[PDB]
Amino acid sequence: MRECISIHVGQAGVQIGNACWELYCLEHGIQPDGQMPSDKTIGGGDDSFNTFFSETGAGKHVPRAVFVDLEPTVVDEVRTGTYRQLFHPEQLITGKEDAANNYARGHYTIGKEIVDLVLDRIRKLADQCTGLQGFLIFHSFGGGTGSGFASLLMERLSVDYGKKSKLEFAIYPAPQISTAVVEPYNTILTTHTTLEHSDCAFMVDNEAIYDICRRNLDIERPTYTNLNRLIAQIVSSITASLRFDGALNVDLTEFQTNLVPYPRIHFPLATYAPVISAEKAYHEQLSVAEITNACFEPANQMVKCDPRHGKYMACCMLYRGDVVPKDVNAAIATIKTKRTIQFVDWCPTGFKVGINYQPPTVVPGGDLAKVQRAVCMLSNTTAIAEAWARLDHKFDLMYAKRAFVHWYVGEGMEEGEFSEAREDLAALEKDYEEVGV
Amino acid sequence: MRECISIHVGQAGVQIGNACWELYCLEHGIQPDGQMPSDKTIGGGDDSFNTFFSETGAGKHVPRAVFVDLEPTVVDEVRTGTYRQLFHPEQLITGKEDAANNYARGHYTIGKEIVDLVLDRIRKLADQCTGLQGFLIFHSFGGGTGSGFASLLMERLSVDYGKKSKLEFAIYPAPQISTAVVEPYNTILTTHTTLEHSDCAFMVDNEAIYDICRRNLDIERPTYTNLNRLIAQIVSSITASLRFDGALNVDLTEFQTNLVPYPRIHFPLATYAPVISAEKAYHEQLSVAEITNACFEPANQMVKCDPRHGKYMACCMLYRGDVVPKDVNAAIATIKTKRTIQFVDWCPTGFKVGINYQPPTVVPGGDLAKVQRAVCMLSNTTAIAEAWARLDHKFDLMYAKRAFVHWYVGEGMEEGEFSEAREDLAALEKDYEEVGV
Amino acid sequence: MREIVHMQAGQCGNQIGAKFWEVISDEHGIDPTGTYHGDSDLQLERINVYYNEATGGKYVPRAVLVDLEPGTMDSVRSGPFGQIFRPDNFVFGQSGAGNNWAKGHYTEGAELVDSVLDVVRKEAESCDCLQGFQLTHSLGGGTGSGMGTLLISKIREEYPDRIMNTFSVVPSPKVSDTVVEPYNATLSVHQLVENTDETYCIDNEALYDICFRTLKLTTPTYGDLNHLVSATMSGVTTCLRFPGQLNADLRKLAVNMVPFPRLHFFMPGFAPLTSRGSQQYRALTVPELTQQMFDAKNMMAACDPRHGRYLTVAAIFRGRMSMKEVDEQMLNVQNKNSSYFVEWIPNNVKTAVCDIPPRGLKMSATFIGNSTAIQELFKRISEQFTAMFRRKAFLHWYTGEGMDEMEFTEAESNMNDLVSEYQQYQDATAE
Amino acid sequence: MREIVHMQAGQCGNQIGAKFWEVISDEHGIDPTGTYHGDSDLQLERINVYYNEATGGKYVPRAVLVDLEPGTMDSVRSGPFGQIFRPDNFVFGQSGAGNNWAKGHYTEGAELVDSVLDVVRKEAESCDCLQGFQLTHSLGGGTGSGMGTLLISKIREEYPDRIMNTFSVVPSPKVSDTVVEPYNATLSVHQLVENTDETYCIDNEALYDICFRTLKLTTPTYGDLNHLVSATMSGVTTCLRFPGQLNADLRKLAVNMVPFPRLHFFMPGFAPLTSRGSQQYRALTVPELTQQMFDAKNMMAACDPRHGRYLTVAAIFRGRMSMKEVDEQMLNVQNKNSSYFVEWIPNNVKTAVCDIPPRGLKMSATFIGNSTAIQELFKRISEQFTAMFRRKAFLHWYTGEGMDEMEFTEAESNMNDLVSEYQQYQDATAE
Amino acid sequence: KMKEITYFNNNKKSNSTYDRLFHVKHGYQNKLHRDDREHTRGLKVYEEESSKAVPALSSSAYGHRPPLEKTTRKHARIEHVMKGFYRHRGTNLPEY
Amino acid sequence: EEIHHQYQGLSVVTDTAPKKARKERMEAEMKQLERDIELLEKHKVIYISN
Amino acid sequence: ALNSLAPFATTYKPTCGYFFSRSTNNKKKQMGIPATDLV
Ligand SMILES: Nc1nc2c(ncn2[C@@H]2O[C@H](COP(=O)(O)OP(=O)(O)OP(=O)(O)O)[C@@H](O)[C@H]2O)c(=O)[nH]1
Ligand SMILES: Nc1nc2c(ncn2[C@@H]2O[C@H](COP(=O)(O)OP(=O)(O)OP(=O)(O)O)[C@@H](O)[C@H]2O)c(=O)[nH]1
Ligand SMILES: Nc1nc2c(ncn2[C@@H]2O[C@H](COP(=O)(O)OP(=O)(O)O)[C@@H](O)[C@H]2O)c(=O)[nH]1
Ligand SMILES: Nc1nc2c(ncn2[C@@H]2O[C@H](COP(=O)(O)OP(=O)(O)O)[C@@H](O)[C@H]2O)c(=O)[nH]1
Ligand SMILES: [Mg+2]
Ligand SMILES: [Mg+2]
Repeated sequence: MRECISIHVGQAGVQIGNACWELYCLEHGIQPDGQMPSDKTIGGGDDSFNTFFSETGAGKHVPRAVFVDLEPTVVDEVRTGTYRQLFHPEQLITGKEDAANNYARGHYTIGKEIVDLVLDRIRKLADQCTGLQGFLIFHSFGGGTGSGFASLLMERLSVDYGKKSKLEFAIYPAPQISTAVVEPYNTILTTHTTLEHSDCAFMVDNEAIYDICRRNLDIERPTYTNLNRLIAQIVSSITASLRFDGALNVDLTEFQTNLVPYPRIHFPLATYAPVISAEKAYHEQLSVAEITNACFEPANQMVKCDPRHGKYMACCMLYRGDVVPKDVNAAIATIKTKRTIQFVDWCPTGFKVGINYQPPTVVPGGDLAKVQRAVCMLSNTTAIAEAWARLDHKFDLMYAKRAFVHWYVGEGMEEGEFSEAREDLAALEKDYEEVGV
Repeated sequence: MRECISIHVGQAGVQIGNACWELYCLEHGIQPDGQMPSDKTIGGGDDSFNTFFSETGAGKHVPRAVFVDLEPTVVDEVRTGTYRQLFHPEQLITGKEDAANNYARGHYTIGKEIVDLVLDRIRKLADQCTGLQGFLIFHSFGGGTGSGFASLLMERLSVDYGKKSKLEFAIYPAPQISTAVVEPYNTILTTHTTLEHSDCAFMVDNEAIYDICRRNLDIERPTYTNLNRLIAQIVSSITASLRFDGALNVDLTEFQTNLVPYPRIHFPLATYAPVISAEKAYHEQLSVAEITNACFEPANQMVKCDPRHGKYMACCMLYRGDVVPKDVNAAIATIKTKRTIQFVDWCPTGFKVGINYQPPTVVPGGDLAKVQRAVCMLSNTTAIAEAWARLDHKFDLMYAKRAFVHWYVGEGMEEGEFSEAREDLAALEKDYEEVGV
Repeated sequence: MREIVHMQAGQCGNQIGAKFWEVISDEHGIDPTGTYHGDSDLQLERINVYYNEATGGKYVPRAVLVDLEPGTMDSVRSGPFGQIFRPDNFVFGQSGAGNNWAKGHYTEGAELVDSVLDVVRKEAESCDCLQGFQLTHSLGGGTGSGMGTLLISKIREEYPDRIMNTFSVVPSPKVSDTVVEPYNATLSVHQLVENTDETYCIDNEALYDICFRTLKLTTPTYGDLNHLVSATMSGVTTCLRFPGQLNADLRKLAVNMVPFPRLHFFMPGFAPLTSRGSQQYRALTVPELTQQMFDAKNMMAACDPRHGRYLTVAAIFRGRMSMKEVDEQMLNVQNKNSSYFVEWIPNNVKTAVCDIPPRGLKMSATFIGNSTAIQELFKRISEQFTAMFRRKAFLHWYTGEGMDEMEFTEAESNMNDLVSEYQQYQDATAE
Repeated sequence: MREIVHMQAGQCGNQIGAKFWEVISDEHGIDPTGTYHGDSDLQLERINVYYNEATGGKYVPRAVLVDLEPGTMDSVRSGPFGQIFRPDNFVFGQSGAGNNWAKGHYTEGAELVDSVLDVVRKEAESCDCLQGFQLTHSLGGGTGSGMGTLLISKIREEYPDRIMNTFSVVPSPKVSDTVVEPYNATLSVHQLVENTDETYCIDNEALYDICFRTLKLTTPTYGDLNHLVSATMSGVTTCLRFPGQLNADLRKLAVNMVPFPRLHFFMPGFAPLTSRGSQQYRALTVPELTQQMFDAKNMMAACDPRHGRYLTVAAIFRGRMSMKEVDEQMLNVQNKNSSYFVEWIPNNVKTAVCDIPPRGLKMSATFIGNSTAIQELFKRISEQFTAMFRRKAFLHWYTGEGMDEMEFTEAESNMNDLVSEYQQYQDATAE
Repeated sequence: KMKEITYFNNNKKSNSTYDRLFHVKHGYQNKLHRDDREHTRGLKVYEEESSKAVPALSSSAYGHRPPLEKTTRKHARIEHVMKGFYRHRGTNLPEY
Repeated sequence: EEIHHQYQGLSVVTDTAPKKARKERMEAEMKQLERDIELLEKHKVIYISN
Repeated sequence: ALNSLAPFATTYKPTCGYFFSRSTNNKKKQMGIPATDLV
């Protein structure tokens, strides 16, 4: 009944969803061909998967994701690989020619001649839905399909569906490391659109996940596979309260009305704990107090910023496993009485806890250990202004010599959009300063 | 016992009937030699085959088909094909030469030599029926036997029988894809005569159903065979109420008293759209509500004119198969709440539902996946004036130089027919405009 | 049951018809003796269209061999598939008169016209429906031009309802190849225009260009040229002979192609023509067939279609193919070369798919098109005609066989009127 | 699906393209005959990027070999892997331009260009995506330079929205290898820097250097040089053909490596390169690949990059690897040699990882770089051009065959404008 | 021989030019949009990349391993109100 | 296949008399072979008379 | 078959080109039929 539409835009979004649907199928028991090994005899009502999958007739569950991309490649091995049958053949919408790291090309060209088909697929999915409440736009801020077309689809979904919780999961460029050279341009241009259309946009870079894999996980060779599996674990811990019962169940409405103080500060940070490996998991007493401490550690943040320089407004604990609310109260009391973890003055009550009974599900061939306790700590801090200042400095370095502007200009997007996006993020930074003081 | 007699005139009509009688024999369990096996009968004296096949008593059944073409070909393919012993040799009538894309040859010179013979065969096959539902004419407006001789047959049938239902199925020329150059002349000459004699003209063009086969049935190199099977499925779903029972049944007067507001507004459009292939039907739950609102989009109407540019006037929705009479009304209520389509103000109630119990029958050799639900929606709509405007523009644009006129002139027809057909189509367009406003 | 009577007159017409009765004999399974040595049953349904049955299973062609001389009659009789013709349908004289339209039309060519007309009459009453007559001749000769158009006029007078077409080997723009060719061509088209309604203009250096820049073929010869002509012979009547998805006979591709009566000069073509070397390197698909059609490097008339606009176009396909692919290809080429088409008629292309291909080919094709680019040939012939007629050169061999300058002036006026109306209907705008 | 049409011009183009179509067809599994003796359907999924496959298993390429004299075409057809090419797309002239830009651009090279564009249009409309155009011409010759740049101008004029990549061999700093080479190269680059979206600038001292003292090889023949060119030529378009991790198409590389439109001259690099004796002493890992990339010796354009700064760098890794390896190595290069990088561009390195390495390599590395050190090539060529033009060197051919002195003047104008743009964007600071 | 990816194919039959050209097949399949572009559906990698012990694609690593856990069925949101209070057929009202 | 492989390796133009004759001899030989094995492949029995 | 179309053979008497051999006799053959003679 509690539907939720997942929309994977760009190569990063498609690969994140490729990990995510593997995790969802392993969690809910649906085999890669779409056929549950059991049927309606056992399992009782068997309505846990209805957030993502939809059983069709004989018993084949088809998910509620749209894999849309302008280049053919990655969605073709999605269509060809292990999950070829599980996805609907017209859900996996391909493009004709890649946007190729260009917001202008993703928003003023061939993105138009894919958007009607993807919108009609979205309407078909939502009319199949019977109580749809939220969207799961997974994409990247690197540029191209994941920025321009994702912004276009966000604008059209906002003007079509009206009020709807549109959760966004964005891949942010790290401070020292990024791939393309037009990532600053693409981030400023996509933030100008997603500032007023998204609702609780979660932000993740690659460097922090690499550091967590090297420190906690003992992975000397981390890669995009481990990155996307960790992000899949994050989103599974976010949406687990919809599908499994617990002491306190948290859905998207009370998620976003607790994590959004003002209708511009909607960029929280996601930290998972523990992200331990099995060897270090053997030598430990993994429990509520120390996983809250690991959540509030500055070394386990999944955005490359220092939360100790932050001014924490409101955070939600998402407990997953056999977690005792008394232990929750004790851990939150210790975190609140710690003094380096600084809260803002106008929100003393900034600890929204929600406990789910279902323990986390490990992926075979994975890296995370089996744990009886997990927290998806989601915090609306003020340390993201460091990221905004960094990317604004990168945009200024790009924009001083007007390098890489002629591609956008000859495509058709003008100088006014660059100026509007820069002044929009300047106003956003002054909004963080005004709310932080 | 509720017999209806089918006259297939022209090459398009003969090929369409060649698919239609294949589908009819498969539905009623009739082998191509003409006999029903003893283990493929309903038993207890079933009567759900006499609407299309009589019974010359030996165990053999012969159809009520009046296959007629002025050329020796295609009917010879019917005579030498696998459906050879099914038809009587006198039911398959051939002439000296084809009318060869000429309304004048089809209506005045060649057809006069064979019109008495085909009228005699129609008289015999009508007298053999205890009760006649009406006539099912199958032809093409492209030109030749299917245009001029079809008009001559309709004039003679209106003279002889009168007041009987005469459904015609006309292969209309598409706007951009077409075969002959005198197709506008042939359509303009036919629609002057079929206006005063028919009472329901189901018109289909080739480009729209090419798009249907490419998009929904994922055959992006289809052929006239596949078009004929889909048109056969449409006519089987419309005649499935003189046979196998169920809920509300709609017969030859039932879907005509509620489809024409005014007498010369008998030009509706058909849409059969659970057209889902085998690999795409397994990954979908084919439900009544979604097929119901799928049979309302411009991408699924099989006439190249969008229904948005025009107000709806009447809709007769013919379900088929396992359909509960609740979710039909629920889906129609949702469509009434939809603001995309627009009904006319003088028709508040504008939906007529027929429902059967027989599931659709699959032909071995077509894609046409096994579905338990079907809709054969027929809408009388003011958006059909776009095709009239297009072909009138083509007609005047060709007639400015008086090209291809001497072929009609030197055969038994004069230019006053061209002028009066121009005036009649101008009056028809004006009447559609006045009824729509 | 439609019916064609073949009439080969002149040297060129005799050789072309010999290769045509060669190329359709093995298509219908006929051996040189006359029996049916074949496999498919589809060749004995409309075999009556070209061959009538005879004593003891023998099929003989419904063809009339017409000449003022022996020679290539000896050649046709001696060559392979030559002892298949009935030895009575062999009307030939003994003068050796040639390259004189006067001697072929108002002289001894009018002596044998009664005999050949009685032969053709017996051929025609040997039929039951008689769709039409198909004549092969050369524009620019004596026997095939004069006697040919005389027979055209007599057949048009005696059966003024049936479809009758000529395959009209036209004179050559490059070089001359016969000195009195403009006179012969002028006087022949002056009779062809009012009588015929389907003239397939076939030119010689166009065929040389096809055989050399398309099939390599360093030794081209008249065998290859006549096989090129015979391919587009068979491609027009393949719909009559064999079943198809959308049939179209000669009357249909006449009415679909003639907007006004003096607008019936077509430009035939064939596809797929490929070399021996570039055969494994080529994919035999419908878009390749369509682009090889509408490329100007396939026309059998030496006039170039880029300087004019096509009036109407036919693409008779043979083989098993996809209807949507075929008519989508014609839509694509029309919308691409929309400037190379007249805009005062919409959808000026015609499809006719036959379900039987020729031997050894998956698919084949036949492009025949009424275009306004054919006026360049008539302008050249009229200019050569008035260049010779302004100084009365070679005119006494025509006036000594019973003519006058009034006929030459009438023919020149007809040429100028036909060229002027081609100009009018190529520059006539929509509105 | 992103087809790119491949083109060879001149003897340099013909030989480089012949070895390229050896290498990439060995990568995709095509035998000498043309069929598929491959290993996986991964090589077949995107095999139509380079090959217009026929019916069955024929896999001929979309390569146009063009020249003014047949020559090297007969050499290619006689050579190994030469029968794969289609006999239709061997258009050529008859005389031979040689090393005359006027003979390649205005004289009989300029009458072949109609047929050349005819073949280019045929191969372009026998597609559905048409990503771009590869040309492997010679910069500093005749038919390589003049006809190549004329073809680039025509193709950019008639399809002005496509990726245009030309590879080109650079005029040599040492030796000469051609006496009129500065004139030819200046006239080629004058028409080159308006239309080509990317030029790759391969150089014939670096090819000898990195096989003489990096690959040892004693006498290093010429096939090894052509193989070494074709290695990075294949490695650039790995994202268009093989799947894997984070990709970079041709347009992605163009938008990542071109900050301003007249800055699109890059330098190539292939960096698995171990000597034959010391192959087993090296540990082939991404840090070793990155060390071999960011090294002054390995660049195949001369232009010792310690004499300037890289504007942009792109690196295409090919193999089963980690992303943290490649991304951390690029971080290390940037943060270490930030002094030799452009300071006003943070993150001036694009990375692209495919997981299909070529034959004989577990791992592979392809370098490409827009540097502010490639102006030494253009500075030397402008200096040599001014040295010859002051004393009026070989010029009467050009002037009496159809050039003017003014054309040489705007050629030198674009020369010194381009080197001024490189110097001005090198010496500028961040603020 | 061993090459970068193993795939011990049995020489994948022969493709002789005479049989490829002059054995004419009138057997086009309508599932494609053009006859030449044949290798857009008949792609066979989905079982050989699973027969890999370690696969040749980074993207084909998501679900290569067999499942390990029992999915922990005990905590599931079993619907009892709006799926248990509604019973499909039968007004109570006995009819015997 | 052997004569086809030899014929495919000819020059781009055959302008001399031996080149023109060597093209045509191989073309005639290969098409005579084509007729021979077309007659062989079209049939299944093949009896030999004397 | 002697008149193939796809590998284009239009088989005639061995004249011209390579196969000219001062043979394949070019003397005309006897017609047999005398003439058309009503006189
Ligand atoms: N976490 C994670 N990030 C990825 C992955 N793949 C790509 N990315 C991110 O994507 C960025 C590059 O931009 P893309 O997302 O590939 O661009 P796109 O959305 O595909 O649009 P185009 O550039 O037009 O192809 C890199 O900086 C990566 O951080 C992945 O598998 N996991
Ligand atoms: N859907 C469909 N349409 C056909 C078929 N056959 C012919 N047509 C249509 O018919 C038009 C051509 O006119 P025909 O029907 O062939 O001619 P005719 O009505 O038989 O009259 P004649 O000229 O004497 O042959 C084309 O434009 C087609 O749209 C068919 O098998 N299926
Ligand atoms: N294609 C072809 N054309 C021929 C042949 N013989 C003659 N011609 C053409 O016929 C024209 C001369 O006409 P001709 O045969 O002398 O007419 P006739 O004197 O009435 O028989 C020339 O332009 C030739 O091109 C032949 O065998 N094949
Ligand atoms: N790789 C390669 N380079 C060549 C070849 N021939 C010439 N070059 C280079 O191209 C330049 C001269 O090219 P040139 O031979 O005049 O090309 P052309 O215009 O086709 O004749 C010289 O600087 C050479 O370094 C070749 O066969 N292979
Ligand atoms: Mg991408
Ligand atoms: Mg017909």
